[PDB]
Amino acid sequence: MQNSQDFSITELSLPKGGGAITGMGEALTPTGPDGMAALSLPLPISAGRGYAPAFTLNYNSGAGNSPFGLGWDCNVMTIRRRTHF
Amino acid sequence: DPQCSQNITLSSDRFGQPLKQLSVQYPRRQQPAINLYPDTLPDKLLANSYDDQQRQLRLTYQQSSWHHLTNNTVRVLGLPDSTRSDIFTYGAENVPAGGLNLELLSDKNSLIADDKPREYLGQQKTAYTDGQNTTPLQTPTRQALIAFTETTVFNQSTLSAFNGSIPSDKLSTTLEQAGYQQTNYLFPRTGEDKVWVAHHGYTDYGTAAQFWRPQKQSNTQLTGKITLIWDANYCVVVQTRDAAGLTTSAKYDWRFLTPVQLTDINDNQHLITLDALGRPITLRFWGTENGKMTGYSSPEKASFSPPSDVNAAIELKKPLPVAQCQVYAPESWMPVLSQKTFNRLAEQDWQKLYNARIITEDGRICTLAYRRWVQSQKAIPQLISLLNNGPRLPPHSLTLTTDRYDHDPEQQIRQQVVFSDGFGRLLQAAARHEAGMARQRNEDGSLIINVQHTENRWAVTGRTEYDNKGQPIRTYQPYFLNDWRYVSNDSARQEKEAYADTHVYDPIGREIKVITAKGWFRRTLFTPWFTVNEDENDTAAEVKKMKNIDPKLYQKTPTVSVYDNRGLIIRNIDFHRTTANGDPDTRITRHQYDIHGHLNQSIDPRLYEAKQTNNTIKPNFLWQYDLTGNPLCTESIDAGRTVTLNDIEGRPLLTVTATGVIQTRQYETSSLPGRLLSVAEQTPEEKTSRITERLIWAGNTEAEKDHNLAGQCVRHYDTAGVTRLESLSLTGTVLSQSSQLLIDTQEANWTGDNETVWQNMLADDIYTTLSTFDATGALLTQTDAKGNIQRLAYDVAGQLNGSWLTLKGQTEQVIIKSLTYSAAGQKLREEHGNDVITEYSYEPETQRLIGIKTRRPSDTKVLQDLRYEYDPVGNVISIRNDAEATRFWHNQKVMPENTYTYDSLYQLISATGREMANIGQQSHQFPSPALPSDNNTYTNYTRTYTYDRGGNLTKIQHSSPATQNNYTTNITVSNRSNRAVLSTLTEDPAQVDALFDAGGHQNTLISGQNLNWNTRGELQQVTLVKRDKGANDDREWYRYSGDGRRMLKINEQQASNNAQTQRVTYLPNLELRLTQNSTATTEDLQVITVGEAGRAQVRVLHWESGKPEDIDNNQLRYSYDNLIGSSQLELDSEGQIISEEEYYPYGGTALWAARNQTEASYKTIRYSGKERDATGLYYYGYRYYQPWIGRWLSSAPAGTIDGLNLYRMVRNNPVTLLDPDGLMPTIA
Amino acid sequence: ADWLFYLVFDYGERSNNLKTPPAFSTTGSWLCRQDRFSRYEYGFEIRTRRLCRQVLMYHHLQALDSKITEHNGPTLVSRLILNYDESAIASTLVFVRRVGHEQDGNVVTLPPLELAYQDFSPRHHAHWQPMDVLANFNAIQRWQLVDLKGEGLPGLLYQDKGAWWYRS
Amino acid sequence: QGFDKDKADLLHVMAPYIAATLQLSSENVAHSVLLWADKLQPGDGAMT
Repeated sequence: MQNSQDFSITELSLPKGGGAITGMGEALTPTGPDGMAALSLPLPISAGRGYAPAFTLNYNSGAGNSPFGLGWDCNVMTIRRRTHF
Repeated sequence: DPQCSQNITLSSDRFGQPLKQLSVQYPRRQQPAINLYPDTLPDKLLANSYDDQQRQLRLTYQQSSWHHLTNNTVRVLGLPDSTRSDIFTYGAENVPAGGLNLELLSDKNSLIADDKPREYLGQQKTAYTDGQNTTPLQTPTRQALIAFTETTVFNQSTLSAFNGSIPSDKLSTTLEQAGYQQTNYLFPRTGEDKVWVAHHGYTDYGTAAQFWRPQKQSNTQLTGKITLIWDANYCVVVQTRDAAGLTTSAKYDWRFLTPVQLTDINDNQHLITLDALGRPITLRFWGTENGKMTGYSSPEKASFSPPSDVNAAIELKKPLPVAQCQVYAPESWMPVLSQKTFNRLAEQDWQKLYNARIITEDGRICTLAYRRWVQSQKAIPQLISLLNNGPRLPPHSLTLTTDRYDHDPEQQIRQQVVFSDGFGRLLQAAARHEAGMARQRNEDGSLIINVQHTENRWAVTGRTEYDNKGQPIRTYQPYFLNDWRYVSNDSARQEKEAYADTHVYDPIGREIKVITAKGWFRRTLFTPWFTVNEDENDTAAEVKKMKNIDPKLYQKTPTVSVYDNRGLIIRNIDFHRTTANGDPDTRITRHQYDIHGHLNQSIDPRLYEAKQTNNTIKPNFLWQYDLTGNPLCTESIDAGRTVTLNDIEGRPLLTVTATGVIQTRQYETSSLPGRLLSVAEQTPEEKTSRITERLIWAGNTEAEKDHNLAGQCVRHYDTAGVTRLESLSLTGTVLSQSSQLLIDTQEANWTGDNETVWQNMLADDIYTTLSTFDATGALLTQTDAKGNIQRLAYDVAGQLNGSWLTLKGQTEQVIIKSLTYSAAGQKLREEHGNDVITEYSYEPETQRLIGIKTRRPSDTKVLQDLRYEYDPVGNVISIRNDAEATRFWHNQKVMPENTYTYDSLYQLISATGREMANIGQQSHQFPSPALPSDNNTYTNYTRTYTYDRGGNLTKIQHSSPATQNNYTTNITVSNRSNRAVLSTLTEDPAQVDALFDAGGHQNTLISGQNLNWNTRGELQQVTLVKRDKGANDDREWYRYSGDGRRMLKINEQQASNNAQTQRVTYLPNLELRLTQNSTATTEDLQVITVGEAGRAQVRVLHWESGKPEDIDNNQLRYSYDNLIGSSQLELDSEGQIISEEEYYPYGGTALWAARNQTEASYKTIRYSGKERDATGLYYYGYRYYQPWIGRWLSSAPAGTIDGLNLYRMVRNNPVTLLDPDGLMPTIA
Repeated sequence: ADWLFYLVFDYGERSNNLKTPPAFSTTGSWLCRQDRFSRYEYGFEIRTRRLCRQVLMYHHLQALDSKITEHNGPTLVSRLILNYDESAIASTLVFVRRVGHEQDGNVVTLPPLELAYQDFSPRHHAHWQPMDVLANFNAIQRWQLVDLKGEGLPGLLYQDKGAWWYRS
Repeated sequence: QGFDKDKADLLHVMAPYIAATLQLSSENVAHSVLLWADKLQPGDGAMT
């Protein structure tokens, strides 16, 4: 629609049920130049007010160990000292 | 010949934003010496694939800016401020060697350098607010609250699209009234003026003490604002309000933050129940209809516990106080442990299996853990049985939807099961139907093709196989199964009778080859410039292993779409022959696009060649658009030139038609929602715009809520009368509607504001219809305008399963005793109240009719028995009637079939059939039926049809050697337009346009009879007999509703001793026919119409006065319609024949006989479900059709027809096609 | 009391049984993993001795809804069950299930995501292969296995007197 | 057919046409190319 925006809240309409079964997905990633296998899984985090933390469990081959098991990561943003050298 | 394009960033900001960008569409290479094409293509294809529009270099230049609110404490980057988009066009010769790149473009003399032809396309600006002011801020706040968006709609040059037709001052004033404002360019150049813009998407924001939520919103400043009432935590909107005072609200399920209990603007509640994890489980709704509460019981009254197990959920009883109850079984794919297997493992082995994670904590078998134990030779054999004696079903869900409400004694439950894969795509769906034959599902999911009678039948449909990319590769045709459980795929594939198609995809994901159940296939070839599309006839030669049209006719006759370098279709070439061994011609439709990519013009190939010869010839169509693509003007050689202006809300304010009638629309003001209040118009001849329509809208009072009318149009005053809405259902449909028509001498000019006056414009015969609906919304009871009641019943699947009619003052008549439907839901069997059984046969591989049989079971007498033979596409090549000839045939028992021949464009070339030996010449004048006592015979005939390069039928050659009928119909076709008439009006093509008005409406029907079109393009009056200034003209005239329905037809004869007036009023479910002689009523007949015309409609003739002495009252007329809805066989209440009629392909009558003349006089629906008028003209909704010509009486409005010839009758294939209301909807 | 939504990570301090939802506020210790490990790249030992057993979401229904009493605390709305195939050598994630709980204690489950990893099984796979290709590769002569020129696999480098020889 | 050489300088007239059919000659290059050939007479007779 011309002369219309998508930031408009117009309905309180109820959702419909049935349809295809979804449940949980698997973000098996089509990685490129790194050649690594990777998979992301979502967490059941409610949007709440529309601002909510973003989390996923990331599987990354060769990542190392973790609180979520070998090869998995918590995906928490941090600042860290560089230990590389 | 590759296509090529390039996006170049010319400049960017310090924060990486694209300040300047260029999109380059490179021109096509010229013709190469070597083509490198597969040469499976028709000849003269590549030559006709090149066009000047493909050789253009298109440089779309976009300039923009942003705001960056940066400081030591704030960092908001990339907030849009503005953009401008210009386009340059250069020739192929201007492409630099090596193509374009940034270094060349940055050059001071580059193609996008200044002092170059920058054609403006448009610009936008974002206005920011602070939630306090209304005035746009110079810079945004940290919050980036957007006030509104500014879009340029008109350049000054685009106002030339008005083609004058408005004063210069009137136009600037009108644009301001419409909300357009004049402003400057955001990225101005030296040398330009202001442009017109629209402001939209307005938001008023709340504050920082709240979350900065929008509080009020509107599309434009010309309308009101909706108010968002936020909850305590500003998380969800709880209540909404609007300008009319109409509000809605909802309660939320705080576990999910989703609405569950909703209040409509009417006193109508909707409630859903959610489970853990948030899936809808149940739905109820309740509230009022007519001052009292009905619907489903609220949950505190009607307790309900949704079922768990899917089979348990199917085997339910009627009184379930719920709609759409869901049962989910996503777990069904997993193997589970039965109690026998577990109880054996329950001693020691289950523990090892449990620790191995084979046996889950919920007693299921883990897929991978099980496989690991099989691989490691640890698996316990007892578990093998759980993978085989209980085949898994794909994850699925069951819907249980009732027809009626909680208190109703009958509540059928529609049982719908859907299955899906693990990618979330449906595999199939099935629904419960009534008992009958069905395929069997074996214990292992194997499909048994051998059908058996059963109580439990599901119609399996949409069964689809996929390739793990979501590209369905196989569709199975629908069928009935004696189960609901999913049928195994490996089994179905080997049945073969379990018919299915095949979709072959390329690496892009496009379908290349589609093979149907019959082995016939479509094939598409793609090249960078054109797409070649072959149908099943085009490919027929390759699927040989001659009962149809010799496939040589369609060899190398693909449809080819030729594109420009912007991806737009500029040419559409058809190839064609009329003979199998001919040399196909090249019929090319041409299109051109403007700088915005909108279709600017289109040219018919007949007119194209004429146009090259004579450059004064116009394109068939020309369009002019505003900068956002809204057509402002359209001109059609077959429909005239119109100009339209809409306001900033998108609603039309002003339009002028081809004939110069200017129509304007009065809408509500900004304190109101902005709904239409009135339509007024004036012709060039008058000064005052007359109000032809007036809408009284409902508000938000209790009386309105009580009848579910809040916010509805409740009184619609239009051109024929006034329609009143008295009540709506809880489901949103009409329960009560009534109307009055205008006095014959009264024009619609609903002036003033006092309905007292408006009532005096009306006749006092007020018609009221009433309805009852179920919870779903199916019509259960329909009371017509005079009190006759139609009662309907539906089956477990929701389809009609019977029908009855109670006449006013009488007992209930059964109209339909029984109905059966195919898996596809097609009518399969029908048993009528007159003990006539209609049976349909469908080709199961194509799911289309292959025959129709009509019989009387009491004497096993077949009255009709048709067979339809089709070519590989679906054109009917033969229609055969294997029934015995009827009693109206004087010693003639055998009826040869109807042979059809089509050209490669599927136009008829020829057709054969039977006709009355004495039918004579086809004209607008219809012959009297033969009576069986006449001892008449029928003959065979053939017609041949000749068409021009524009698809106009130019000649029809009728031949019937038995009586030596030799009738040549000559059609004179305009040499400037596709307007055409018979040679009896004019022979000179240059005089043809003179016979049509500015809008393309024919002025003369037949020579001597004039046509009065009104301002809406509707036919107001037909002169039948032109007389002197003493005697009056015989004429017929009409009144139409606001949506263009013929509401009233008046047949006025002026014969001095026979000045009969037939007043025919069209009411829902009733044709009311009042016939008066020059002094008084001779007949007063109510024709009750049960069912749709063209769908074996049953009519009842009820007389209140003047019933013929040879007709009983309450006479029933059962129509048996053909493939496209034409009425061929008419039976009485005992199934005896009343009449028989055949038609020429275009609707002319070929054959007609009846039991009596009196009975014959009441048959009104004749062709393709439509009424044949007195003039021979057929009425189709928005159009009238001339069957003696094979053309429409008036052109379609531009834009409603996909092809270019606006007078063409149903693609020149009236054998298989029909066009409801005369305006075949766009495929778009 | 200050927040509407909570995302809680369970390290073994609360029940993960399908029969009942866990409380927001619980007591009891968390549970150590078998695959315990340390890291030293920051100059000190950092040691991980636990892993997340489940993840669960809670809503403060009293602040969100109306008519809520007793302030029992946040109520879960959804949780993930993380089962690990745990050994001292390695602990891997093998099962992820999303479940919810009904207000009457019933449990709603979705089909779980099952994962599998390769195994190291030298006790079954120890396949001896003679090698003729390493002719004369003598540990006590001037021979070594080295990658030269950036190649990923080592070749056979022989350092003679006056020349080097190499088999890539 | 379009341009009359005595109203429009034929070199200016033809430079855009040879520009399009030759390998992207700009109008000044195409003009110069035509002029070269007119001065040269590269043919059997006074081919200009």
